[PDB]
Amino acid sequence: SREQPISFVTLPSFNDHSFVNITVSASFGANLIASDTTINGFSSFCVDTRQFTISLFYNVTNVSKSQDSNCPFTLQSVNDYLSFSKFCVSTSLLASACTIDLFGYPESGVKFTSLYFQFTKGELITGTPKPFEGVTDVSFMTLDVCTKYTIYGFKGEGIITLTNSSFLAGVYYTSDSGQLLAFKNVTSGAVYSVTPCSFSEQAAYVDDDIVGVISSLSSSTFNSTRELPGFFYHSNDGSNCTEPVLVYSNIGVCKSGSIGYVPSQSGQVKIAPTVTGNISIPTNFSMSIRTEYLQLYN
Amino acid sequence: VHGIFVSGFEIGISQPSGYQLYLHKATTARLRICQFPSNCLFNKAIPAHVVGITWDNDRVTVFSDKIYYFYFKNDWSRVATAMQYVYEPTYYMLNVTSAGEDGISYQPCTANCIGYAANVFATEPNGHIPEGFSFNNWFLLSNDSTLVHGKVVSNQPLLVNCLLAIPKIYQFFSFNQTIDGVCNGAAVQRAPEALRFNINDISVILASIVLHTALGTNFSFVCSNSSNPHLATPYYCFLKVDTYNSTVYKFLAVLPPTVREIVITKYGDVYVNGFGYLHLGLLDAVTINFTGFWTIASTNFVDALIEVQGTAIQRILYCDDPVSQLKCSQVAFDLDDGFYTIS
Amino acid sequence: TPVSVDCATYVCNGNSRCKQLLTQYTAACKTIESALQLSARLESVEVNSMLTISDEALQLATISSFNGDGYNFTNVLGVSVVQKRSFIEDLLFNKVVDEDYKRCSNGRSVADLVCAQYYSGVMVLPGVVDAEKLHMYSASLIGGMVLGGFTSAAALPFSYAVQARLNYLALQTDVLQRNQQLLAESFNSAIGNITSAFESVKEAISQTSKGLNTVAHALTKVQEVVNSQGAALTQLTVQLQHNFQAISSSIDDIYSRLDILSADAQVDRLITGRLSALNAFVAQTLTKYTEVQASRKLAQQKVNECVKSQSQRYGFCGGDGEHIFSLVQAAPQGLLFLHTVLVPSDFVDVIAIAGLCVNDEIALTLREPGLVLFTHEEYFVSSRRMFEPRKPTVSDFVQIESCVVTYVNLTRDQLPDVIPDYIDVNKTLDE
Amino acid sequence: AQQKVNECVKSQSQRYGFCGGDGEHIFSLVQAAPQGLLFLHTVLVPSDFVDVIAIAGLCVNDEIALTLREPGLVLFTHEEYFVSSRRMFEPRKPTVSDFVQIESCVVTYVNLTRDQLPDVIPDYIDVNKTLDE
Amino acid sequence: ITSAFESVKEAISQTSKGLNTVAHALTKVQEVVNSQGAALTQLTVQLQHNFQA
Amino acid sequence: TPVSVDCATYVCNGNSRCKQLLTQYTAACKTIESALQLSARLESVEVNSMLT
Ligand SMILES: *[C@@H]1O[C@H](CO)[C@@H](O[C@@H]2O[C@H](CO)[C@@H](O[C@@H]3O[C@H](CO[C@H]4O[C@H](CO[C@H]5O[C@H](CO)[C@@H](O)[C@H](O)[C@@H]5O)[C@@H](O)[C@H](O)[C@@H]4O[C@@H]4O[C@H](CO)[C@@H](O)[C@H](O)[C@H]4NC(C)=O)[C@@H](O)[C@H](O[C@H]4O[C@H](CO)[C@@H](O)[C@H](O)[C@@H]4O[C@H]4O[C@H](CO)[C@@H](O)[C@H](O)[C@@H]4O)[C@@H]3O)[C@H](O)[C@H]2NC(C)=O)[C@H](O)[C@H]1NC(C)=O
Ligand SMILES: *[C@@H]1O[C@H](CO)[C@@H](O[C@@H]2O[C@H](CO)[C@@H](O[C@@H]3O[C@H](CO)[C@@H](O)[C@H](O)[C@@H]3O)[C@H](O)[C@H]2NC(C)=O)[C@H](O)[C@H]1NC(C)=O
Ligand SMILES: *[C@@H]1O[C@H](CO)[C@@H](O[C@@H]2O[C@H](CO)[C@@H](O)[C@H](O)[C@H]2NC(C)=O)[C@H](O)[C@H]1NC(C)=O
Ligand SMILES: *[C@@H]1O[C@H](CO)[C@@H](O[C@@H]2O[C@H](CO)[C@@H](O)[C@H](O)[C@H]2NC(C)=O)[C@H](O)[C@H]1NC(C)=O
Ligand SMILES: *[C@@H]1O[C@H](CO)[C@@H](O[C@@H]2O[C@H](CO)[C@@H](O)[C@H](O)[C@H]2NC(C)=O)[C@H](O)[C@H]1NC(C)=O
Ligand SMILES: *[C@@H]1O[C@H](CO)[C@@H](O[C@@H]2O[C@H](CO)[C@@H](O)[C@H](O)[C@H]2NC(C)=O)[C@H](O)[C@H]1NC(C)=O
Ligand SMILES: *[C@@H]1O[C@H](CO)[C@@H](O[C@@H]2O[C@H](CO)[C@@H](O)[C@H](O)[C@H]2NC(C)=O)[C@H](O)[C@H]1NC(C)=O
Ligand SMILES: *[C@@H]1O[C@H](CO)[C@@H](O[C@@H]2O[C@H](CO)[C@@H](O)[C@H](O)[C@H]2NC(C)=O)[C@H](O)[C@H]1NC(C)=O
Ligand SMILES: *[C@@H]1O[C@H](CO)[C@@H](O[C@@H]2O[C@H](CO)[C@@H](O)[C@H](O)[C@H]2NC(C)=O)[C@H](O)[C@H]1NC(C)=O
Ligand SMILES: *[C@@H]1O[C@H](CO)[C@@H](O[C@@H]2O[C@H](CO)[C@@H](O)[C@H](O)[C@H]2NC(C)=O)[C@H](O)[C@H]1NC(C)=O
Ligand SMILES: *[C@@H]1O[C@H](CO)[C@@H](O[C@@H]2O[C@H](CO)[C@@H](O)[C@H](O)[C@H]2NC(C)=O)[C@H](O)[C@H]1NC(C)=O
Ligand SMILES: *[C@@H]1O[C@H](CO)[C@@H](O[C@@H]2O[C@H](CO)[C@@H](O)[C@H](O)[C@H]2NC(C)=O)[C@H](O)[C@H]1NC(C)=O
Ligand SMILES: CCCCCC/C=C\CCCCCCCC(=O)O
Ligand SMILES: CCCCCC/C=C\CCCCCCCC(=O)O
Ligand SMILES: *[C@@H]1O[C@H](CO)[C@@H](O)[C@H](O)[C@H]1NC(C)=O
Ligand SMILES: *[C@@H]1O[C@H](CO)[C@@H](O)[C@H](O)[C@H]1NC(C)=O
Ligand SMILES: *[C@@H]1O[C@H](CO)[C@@H](O)[C@H](O)[C@H]1NC(C)=O
Ligand SMILES: *[C@@H]1O[C@H](CO)[C@@H](O)[C@H](O)[C@H]1NC(C)=O
Ligand SMILES: *[C@@H]1O[C@H](CO)[C@@H](O)[C@H](O)[C@H]1NC(C)=O
Ligand SMILES: *[C@@H]1O[C@H](CO)[C@@H](O)[C@H](O)[C@H]1NC(C)=O
Repeated sequence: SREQPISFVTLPSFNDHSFVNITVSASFGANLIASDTTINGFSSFCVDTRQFTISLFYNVTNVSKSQDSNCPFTLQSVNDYLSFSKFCVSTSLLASACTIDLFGYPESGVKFTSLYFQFTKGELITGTPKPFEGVTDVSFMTLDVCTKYTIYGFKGEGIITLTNSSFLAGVYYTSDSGQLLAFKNVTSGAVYSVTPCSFSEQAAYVDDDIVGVISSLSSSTFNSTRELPGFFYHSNDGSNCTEPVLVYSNIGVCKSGSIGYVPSQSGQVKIAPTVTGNISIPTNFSMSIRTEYLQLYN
Repeated sequence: VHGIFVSGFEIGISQPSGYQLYLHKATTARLRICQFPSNCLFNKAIPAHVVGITWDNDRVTVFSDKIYYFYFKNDWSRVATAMQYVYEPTYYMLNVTSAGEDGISYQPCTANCIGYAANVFATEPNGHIPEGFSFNNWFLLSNDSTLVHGKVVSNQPLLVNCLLAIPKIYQFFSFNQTIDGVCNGAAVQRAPEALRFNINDISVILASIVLHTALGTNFSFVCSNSSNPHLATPYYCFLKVDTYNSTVYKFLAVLPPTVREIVITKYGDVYVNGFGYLHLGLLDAVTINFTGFWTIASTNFVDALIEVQGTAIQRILYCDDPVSQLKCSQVAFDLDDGFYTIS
Repeated sequence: TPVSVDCATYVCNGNSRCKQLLTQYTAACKTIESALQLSARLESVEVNSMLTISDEALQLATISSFNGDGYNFTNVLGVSVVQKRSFIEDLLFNKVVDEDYKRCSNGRSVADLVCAQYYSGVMVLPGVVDAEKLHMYSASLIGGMVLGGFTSAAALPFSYAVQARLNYLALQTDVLQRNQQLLAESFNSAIGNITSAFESVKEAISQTSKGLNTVAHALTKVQEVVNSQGAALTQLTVQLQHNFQAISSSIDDIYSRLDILSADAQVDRLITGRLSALNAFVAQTLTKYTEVQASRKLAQQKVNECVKSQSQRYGFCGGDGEHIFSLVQAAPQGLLFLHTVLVPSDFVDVIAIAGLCVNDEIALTLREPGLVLFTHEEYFVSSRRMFEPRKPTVSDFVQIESCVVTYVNLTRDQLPDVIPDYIDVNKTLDE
Repeated sequence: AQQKVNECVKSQSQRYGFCGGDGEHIFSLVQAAPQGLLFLHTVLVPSDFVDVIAIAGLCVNDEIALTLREPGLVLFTHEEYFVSSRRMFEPRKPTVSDFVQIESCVVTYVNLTRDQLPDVIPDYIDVNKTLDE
Repeated sequence: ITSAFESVKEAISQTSKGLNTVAHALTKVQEVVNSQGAALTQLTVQLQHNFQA
Repeated sequence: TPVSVDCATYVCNGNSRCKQLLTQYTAACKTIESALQLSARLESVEVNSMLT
């Protein structure tokens, strides 16, 4: 089936934001004369606030710039609501850390700096794109519409609706496939249910066109919709189907797209042997030829 | 009649698609919980000589010598066969010091009877939580996700060394030694791997919990409602990180309206309502200080088979006994007749 | 029950960049989907083509239209009320056991397993045959046993249907019609034992009793067929969890964390892994359809040979006994057959006569190899299958040119006391 | 396929429904096909039925019960007494060699006398009457 | 039958394309032939695969 | 001839830490063992039932 609103859910928090200002100073192209990279003035910095933003600034005299990243995230993507339980950045080597290499091409390129990222996963620290202002509750979402979301670390698109279910444990619930199915709003206790923005459906193709659609949605571009037990059927013909073209089980679809049920197939009546009374004896026989194919070899 | 007791004789309990119960004895009973007209969930003989069956919610309890617990979504309203037909529950406080039939008392229960009964149990000699316990505020501890429904075999801090009922602290709980206090029922002389706190009224603590790390940093939970002399620049909780040369306050969370359980492990994981919210470094001890809990228990991590319904815990089987170890491997509380592979 | 899987949704679950990458593998998706759509179409055609229904016969299978006589059939026949399942059919379906997808698009509830599989692109189709159609089919086959002809006032009394079947095994000479009552009573006991076997068989069943062609065996088989039905669906679904050497198992995760080209590279790893999972699913699914077709072909042979007709193949219907008639009941995913077979309780010990010789001129033997001449229990003939004696007649014997040492030495004046209808015409004419 | 050739092509199957399905088998033809064989099964299908009343058997003068020897042959009076295979309405009059004697009569047998027998079974001869008269 | 083998699809009903019919048998023959090389191409395509080299 | 395989021994050959890790996959082991134990039981019943 067939500009998304952005939704974002974390464990409840208020605006608590700090910046990680990474400044790369350099002068050249005859390579470098000098360079120096600092993070908030310091040689290293760790985040101690619930939200943070990384902002990379260049102060380079002569230059094209780019990054080579061995991390799960880039310096720009780290600010798209990714969540961590711990997060430290250093120009020095940290144990168990990934590296982002910052290069310049001055017009004979050079490496300006190596940023080492030491982190662990969880909900406490979130790389939001900016500070929040006038915000008592950082989390937000738009309901009953297709939205792009980041919920408790899960990203994707879907429709978030409110359910009447209630659970006493944890924060979120998932499928066997690892997808988010539902999540809890910790402050209110409400549980929300998340569905895909599009669904699989079966189309009836006859001749050269789509004659109708069997689906889970009541909304389509067809002008006639019927509700069948277990599915909806879209067509441009809502009448009884008497001459099916496509058949599955007892469901038949006519070339006009009308849909109806296919009656049980009748067949040959055989007569029971009888010792006494009213019986019928077959006559006026004619030949009929049946066709069967059996494979003999491969 | 929720409860029917008796002092051939028979008991018949009914609502047709589900199970209905029949029991018959004469002066051992045959108990049959089956899809009776006008197969079986249970069909066996039970020792017998009062005798009675009580059913509420989705549990049926059979009282005939050993108390048997059957877990099933039953729907019963009337019962047919001196007899006692019981439609209203009661409560008794039992004082057992004697470890035999000569219980000291069955005193009428006068206060907080529902809560006490739901949260307080005596520990068995092997550290097991006795069958029939409701696990009212007990949660499975999961860092991510929640098992809403199904049967799981998992390693959880469910083995009880010591349970302190209705504690009064006015106490240092070490992870290297046993916990001081008077244990309810059996006790095991082992240090905890985890401390499980079953909360009655959180305002008692909000009105002190300190995690003492291995390297000497003291982590204190500080919560406040509309008062922030040192916190500024509904309760909000901050983690005071107190080291020898520095004290800072890290904001952790807005306090959830209801907190039923907090579990603090030796490895530092802190779980509130089963979500593994904060992981710290290794802990040596937890200090509790207040003038609030139903229970505090010292537990250890064991493999167990847990049935989960609506995220709630029921029917925990411990994988210690060889029979139980087989049941854990087949992920089933009941295993049919057959040959099974064991080592 | 057929399954159909949307390749793109399974592999690229709504991510449009992923779908653009997937395009280079479109042929794989076409192959996967074609195999599942065509196989489902074929199963639909063959099952519905096979299960035809006779209206003349269906009408004779109700409690009131089926004129059982002695023989009970209450727990076999359907229930007029619109018509419902028979008692035995109801026990089997309730003991062991189409999806609604209109709800999966609503949100409002937390998705269950079916909706979660649906969201992933896996659709479980409606059954090719409804349970009510299996019921009407079975009712037609039973009602047909009493369809002795058309336009008649009433269904053939069941006992006449039985007497005709008995005559085919052996001509009956005991025509007192008491034997029909005795057989009806054993029939009714057998139905009662089956009906009861379906209700807590495990309370007292021996190794002999739970073996082949028994209720416990057949019932166990029905449960295994039903219990394993979703086994492949959950392997396909679980594999979506798998991280095929990427930052995340989630495509949206990868594109939202890495730059586009690095993300492309990892999404392609996930695509290959997901296409592999689909191919494994299809291979398992197609294999299962083949096994079921083999069972379906046998079921069709059993209906045509054990239900609509009386098999002459020893051991085919029921096994180890003489077949009279079989009944069919609807069952989860198929049909259950009740084979009514005669078993002897006693044997009559007689001495067989190879043949007769008359006055050293004529050797007389029986024409039919299945008929035996004997003197114990006067000369009589009976089918070798049942001790149903009658005296021999002239039309029973043929002339053989030579005698053997095993033939009885008779004269012409004794012949008439061996074969009562034998006439020596010359003596009657001369004397 | 081998069973079909041996049973439907080289011989006439007695198994209802094996060859063709739902009808009376006469003969089958085989044609070559890609990777195997295609069978053409020629089967008879009735167009009409003849409605008759079946006779369970005859009794003669309360002494002899006469029934047909072959279970697949049916005695009837509609469409004079005739016999035909239950499979096809191909009547002929019955003969002596069609019947056997049964010790007992039932309520469903026709009550005949010896002077009527010959008009039921044309080849029946009462030898004593021919000899005495 | 002879005619059924030549454009059966122009006017064939659900009853007529079921078991023991020309359309069914003919469809089966095509499926047997069309799938004949299906395994050969999986074996051949896998030669393309780079097993971490 | 039927075969039966001890899932834990095959996967974790006596190592107790491995078995603790294996526990999260207990359902896989139950599935593997059940299929082999039940299939062996069925072949035993049908062959011995048939060969009277
Ligand atoms: C949410 O995520 C959390 C984070 O992953 C999960 O936390 C994990 O939980 C499990 C289960 O409890 C922990 O497993 C346990 O690990 C214990 C020790 O591991 C540290 O120390 C080891 C060195 O000493 C141990 O091992 C040696 C042999 O190597 C033995 O000789 C010693 O006696 C001792 O047992 C070391 O090898 C490990 O690498 C590890 O080091 C730590 O690494 C982290 C990484 O950053 C580092 O930060 C730490 O500082 C570092 N530690 C140090 C000291 O430097 C281990 O002892 C446990 O085995 C015992 O206990 C378990 C039950 O918990 C029993 O099953 C065992 O049989 C054994 O029992 C013994 O001790 C019991 C304790 O009282 C006692 O009662 C018994 O009688 C018996 O004597 C166990 O394997 C895991 O450590 C932990 N993760 C981390 C990294 O902390 C949560 O589970 C998860 N929550 C959920 C469920 O959702
Ligand atoms: C999870 O549920 C909670 C609780 O309902 C939601 O928080 C609620 O958010 C609304 C909208 O911002 C708040 O209303 C506001 O009140 C302030 C005054 O306090 C007013 O100035 C604003 O104009 C607005 O009306 C409401 O106070 C707040 N409730 C509580 C107790 O937190 C929350 O929005 C939900 N989570 C997400 C994803 O937003
Ligand atoms: C990092 O850079 C940010 C800019 O993104 C600095 O924040 C600015 O601070 C100046 C101080 O006069 C204000 O005028 C701006 O309004 C601020 N901008 C924003 C977007 O906040 C911040 O000072 C730097 N942080 C550190 C730690 O050096
Ligand atoms: C860009 O880098 C230059 C150095 O190349 C910085 O200039 C220095 O500023 C520091 C701090 O005030 C002084 O101590 C040095 O004397 C300056 N060096 C020079 C070359 O004059 C400059 O501050 C940087 N600009 C930004 C945007 O930070
Ligand atoms: C849906 O739209 C179709 C057109 O695509 C409608 O069919 C037309 O009906 C009008 C009625 O006045 C006729 O005049 C036209 O000749 C029809 N067009 C076609 C397809 O030939 C159809 O009526 C609509 N479906 C429903 C719900 O009726
Ligand atoms: C398809 O045909 C069915 C059968 O006639 C229609 O169902 C009937 O709907 C009428 C409405 O006037 C009812 O009175 C009957 O009781 C229904 N019959 C039954 C039992 O199905 C159906 O309306 C037709 N579908 C469409 C939309 O054309
Ligand atoms: C963390 O708290 C503990 C417990 O109070 C402190 O340990 C105490 O240290 C004082 C120092 O005068 C001793 O008198 C007590 O005997 C100690 N008590 C215990 C039980 O150890 C410890 O100093 C604190 N750590 C920090 C960072 O201040
Ligand atoms: C034929 O079978 C029916 C059905 O089992 C028998 O009717 C049952 O009779 C019993 C007598 O105890 C009743 O309890 C059941 O309620 C009846 N069932 C139904 C549905 O009728 C009947 O007895 C049998 N008759 C013969 C002649 O055996
Ligand atoms: C077939 O059954 C008949 C009837 O039951 C058996 O005849 C019985 O024989 C026993 C021998 O102990 C006598 O006690 C009964 O009185 C007989 N019953 C009657 C009234 O006939 C007969 O034995 C069986 N046939 C064979 C071959 O044994
Ligand atoms: C029935 O007649 C046969 C044929 O004459 C007898 O068998 C013969 O017995 C004599 C005895 O001297 C032999 O010489 C012949 O060789 C035998 N002939 C055959 C056919 O082998 C037989 O003895 C007679 N049986 C009875 C019961 O009287
Ligand atoms: C078998 O076929 C014959 C021959 O067609 C049928 O006899 C015909 O009966 C119809 C009745 O409407 C007459 O109109 C024709 O004149 C008859 N044809 C002739 C010349 O016989 C006969 O009806 C069929 N048999 C049965 C049992 O109906
Ligand atoms: C044919 O003869 C039989 C046998 O005599 C008749 O059936 C008998 O009818 C009388 C009427 O009083 C009953 O007393 C007997 O019990 C019956 N005997 C049997 C065998 O049940 C029958 O009526 C005669 N039928 C015709 C067509 O005349
Ligand atoms: C005295 C401090 C005890 C209470 C500490 C509260 C801990 C943080 C509160 C937020 C918890 C959010 C994650 C778990 C909440 C939940 O699952 O309902
Ligand atoms: C060391 C063990 C040797 C194994 C010998 C096996 C002999 C007995 C068979 C036990 C397994 C039978 C398969 C399961 C049958 C059942 O479920 O009843
Ligand atoms: C409440 O949620 C349950 C979940 O199963 C659902 O079945 C029911 O329809 C819901 N009730 C309401 C209020 O709609
Ligand atoms: C139970 O009796 C014991 C005596 O051993 C006593 O110490 C304790 O206070 C009593 N507990 C209650 C329930 O009062
Ligand atoms: C306390 O921990 C130390 C660590 O070495 C250990 O040696 C000692 O046995 C522990 N004390 C107790 C009471 O177990
Ligand atoms: C039975 O046969 C008779 C005579 O052939 C006929 O009159 C009747 O209509 C037939 N059907 C019935 C009503 O039994
Ligand atoms: C009876 O006479 C006929 C006259 O043709 C003769 O053929 C036959 O052999 C004789 N039968 C006997 C018993 O001799
Ligand atoms: C005719 O006479 C013969 C002479 O043996 C006798 O056996 C037979 O019973 C008689 N038949 C009739 C019709 O009485």
